[PDB]
Amino acid sequence: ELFRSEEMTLAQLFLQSEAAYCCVSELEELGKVQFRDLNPDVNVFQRKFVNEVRRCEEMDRKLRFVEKEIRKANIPIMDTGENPEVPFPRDMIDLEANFEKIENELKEINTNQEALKRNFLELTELKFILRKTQQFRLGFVAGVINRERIPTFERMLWRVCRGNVFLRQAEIENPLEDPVTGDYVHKSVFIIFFQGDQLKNRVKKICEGFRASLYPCPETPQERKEMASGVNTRIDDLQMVLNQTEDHRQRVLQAAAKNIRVWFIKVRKMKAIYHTLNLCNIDVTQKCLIAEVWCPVTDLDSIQFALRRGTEHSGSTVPSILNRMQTNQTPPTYNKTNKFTHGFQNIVDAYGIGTYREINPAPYTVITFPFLFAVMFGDFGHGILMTLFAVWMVLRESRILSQKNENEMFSMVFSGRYIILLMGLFSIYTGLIYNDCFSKSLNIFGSSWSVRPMFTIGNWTEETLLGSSVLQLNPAIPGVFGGPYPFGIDPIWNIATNKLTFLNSFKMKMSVILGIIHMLFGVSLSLFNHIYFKKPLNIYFGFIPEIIFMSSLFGYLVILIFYKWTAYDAHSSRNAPSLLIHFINMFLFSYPESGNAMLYSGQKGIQCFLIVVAMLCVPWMLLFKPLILRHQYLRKKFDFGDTMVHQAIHTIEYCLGCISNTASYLRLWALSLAHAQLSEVLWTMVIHIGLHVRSLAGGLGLFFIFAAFATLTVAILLIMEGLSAFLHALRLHWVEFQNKFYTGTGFKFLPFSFEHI
Amino acid sequence: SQGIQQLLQAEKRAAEKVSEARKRKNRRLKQAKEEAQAEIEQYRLQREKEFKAKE
Amino acid sequence: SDADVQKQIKHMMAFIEQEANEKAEEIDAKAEEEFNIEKGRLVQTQRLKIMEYY
Repeated sequence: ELFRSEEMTLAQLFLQSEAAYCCVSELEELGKVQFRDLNPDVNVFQRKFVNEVRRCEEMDRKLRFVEKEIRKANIPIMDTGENPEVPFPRDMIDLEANFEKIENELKEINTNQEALKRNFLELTELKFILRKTQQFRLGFVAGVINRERIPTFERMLWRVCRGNVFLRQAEIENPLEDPVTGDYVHKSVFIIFFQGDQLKNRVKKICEGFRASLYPCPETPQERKEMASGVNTRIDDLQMVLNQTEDHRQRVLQAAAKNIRVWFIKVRKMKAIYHTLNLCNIDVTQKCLIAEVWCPVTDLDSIQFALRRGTEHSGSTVPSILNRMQTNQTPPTYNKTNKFTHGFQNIVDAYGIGTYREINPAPYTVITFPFLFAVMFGDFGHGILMTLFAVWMVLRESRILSQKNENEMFSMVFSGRYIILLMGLFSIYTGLIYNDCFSKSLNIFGSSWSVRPMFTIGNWTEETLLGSSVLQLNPAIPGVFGGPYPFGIDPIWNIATNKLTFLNSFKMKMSVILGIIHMLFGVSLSLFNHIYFKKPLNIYFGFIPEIIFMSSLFGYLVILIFYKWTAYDAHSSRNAPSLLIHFINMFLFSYPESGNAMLYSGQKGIQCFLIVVAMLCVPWMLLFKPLILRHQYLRKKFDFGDTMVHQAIHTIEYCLGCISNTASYLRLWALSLAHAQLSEVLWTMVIHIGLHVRSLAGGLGLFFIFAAFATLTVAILLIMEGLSAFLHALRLHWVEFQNKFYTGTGFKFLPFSFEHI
Repeated sequence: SQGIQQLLQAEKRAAEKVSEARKRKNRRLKQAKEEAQAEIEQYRLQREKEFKAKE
Repeated sequence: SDADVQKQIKHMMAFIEQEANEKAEEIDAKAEEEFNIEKGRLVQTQRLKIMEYY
């Protein structure tokens, strides 16, 4: 059951070498199994299947090449269905020939598409060149250039052919498409006239300098007209071959896009099988194989059925049996996940991986993290905002699963959506009981506080006169006060000037109490862990003196707090004792015989008894555990020195560390005060300014002021203090909760499977 | 583990037994040039008897 | 547990030695063909010299 790390066993497998390939394939198809390496000599040229794995690595590189060429053509890959593995015989030869065929056909069809499309453009440029050039030893050239180059081009021609070049130019009837980039360019035809080859070289050098293209043309209009009829014929022939070339390209690319899915599956399954086969041990006389695997306790029979199928799918008759091993190394660690629990397990595993059969923090974390967060984040307004965000991600789930994943931030918050919802919902709950929305109350709660007529009774009645001139305090005395209260925080404590004193007394004591409770749960989880490992010594010399130490401090601290909240009241406020001072006095065996009175009868004896009993527990944790362990390992005929050092450090953390951890939970209060006062100032110097004595000015002011408030509230509180409370809630959870019981040391379960394809 | 230890012995014996079979059959293969002669003498005797019939 | 492993180990031990005996029968089938070839080559060689002489 998911409260602890799931049960497993190590097994030893006897494998016939022809069945073995199919056996590994069925085990990786089952996917519930992790292999144990028996071949310390394994390396690229020493692994038993050198050529088969090396050939599979090359086929994967060839697969990546053909996939990239199809993606460069923007053709979708098939991306659906499933297929069997390739047989053990050398059918890889035909798959390698298929990769060479597609590689050569892709290189060929790229060359043919470029050649025919380039020739089609060159003949189209030649058509425009002839159409203009038809209007006109001697020598001449004609060509095409980008129209913006013309002023520099004609100037450079007149520089090189000094002061003497006859030329003409015109823009083409449309821009022409680039054979590589597909950009459309506003080219222009030109013609240039001269005498002799010396000028031909100068005009050609300048054409090349401006990246212009020259073409051959006939010496007369009649021959240019005959050449233009040739060019029109060539363009239609080139278009026909270009259409046939596109039809052949579509056949090749679409056939590859179908085949790539099948070939990806086949190559991945082969590489996986041959890599897993290299983990087997092979002695000098050997022909068969031996291997070992870890598997879930529920599926040790399922791996034996996968082995039997691997044989039945082969010419070999050997069923490939196994045995359950006893002298085992510690098995891998795993727990099941679902949409809600997955995020809560990830935040456990990122801090550490439990030992075998160890308690899993994740089921407790499902609440505990949202709770610590909502104590840190308990504004009813932010509770709504956080809920609306998480609800939007859950409602849009089936759409967002199809969207971009390359935005890792958006992907991360979407992956958190269910845990983010629960912490947001609890922030509504804490926001309601703390009676804070945006540092304002909800008026739905009744009044414990006193209306002015209540002071008319003579007792404190000067309030009714002084309140017309100066600040005044309600004393909360009986007959004035409304008595006991059943709601959350009274609405009055948002408007009162002294509010922070009262509200901090609450958040301070609350942070202490919750921290004490979570440490008491953590040691209780330690008992369950020690019971699950069935170790008498860990319970008797560990848990028992540990919980007695803790309880002998913590129980008294909580009893004092709860006693003050019952036995004292407003009329007892003068000379009321200090809780923290009684706790420190108890810990120090040092009540001062003076000043603040004792809280109850016999308390000095009780203080002494509690701290003495706690101090008497410490030696048992320090030394008696190590000494009994020493006698056990000396009788069974382990180091006492290392055991004493480890257990000393652990005992200091289990004692004095837990005292310090009581204060560490004050992070709850600290973050809450910051969040509340950040919200308060954001109200005080934004929202307050929008209120005005005229309708138009007020409405407009409110709209812009609240839009500024929302922007700042999201950035500061919902994002940044949200991330702070998130990490601190987890800090308390990982440290001052989990360190009491979660050992967090172990291998992640990483089964060898085709489900990774 | 005693399972693979016993199998390694049978695999050694199997690799020996096939190689012993190769050696025995190679010794018989070398006899082919000796066993041929009695048939060669019968062809000589047949051509002698035919030659006498032609005489 | 271990008894069924020992049964299948005995079967695998028999199986690999049976494969070696099947390979020895393939060696026998190859060797008798090669024997008949080498016998036939020498027979035809001297038989040709005999035919030419007579």
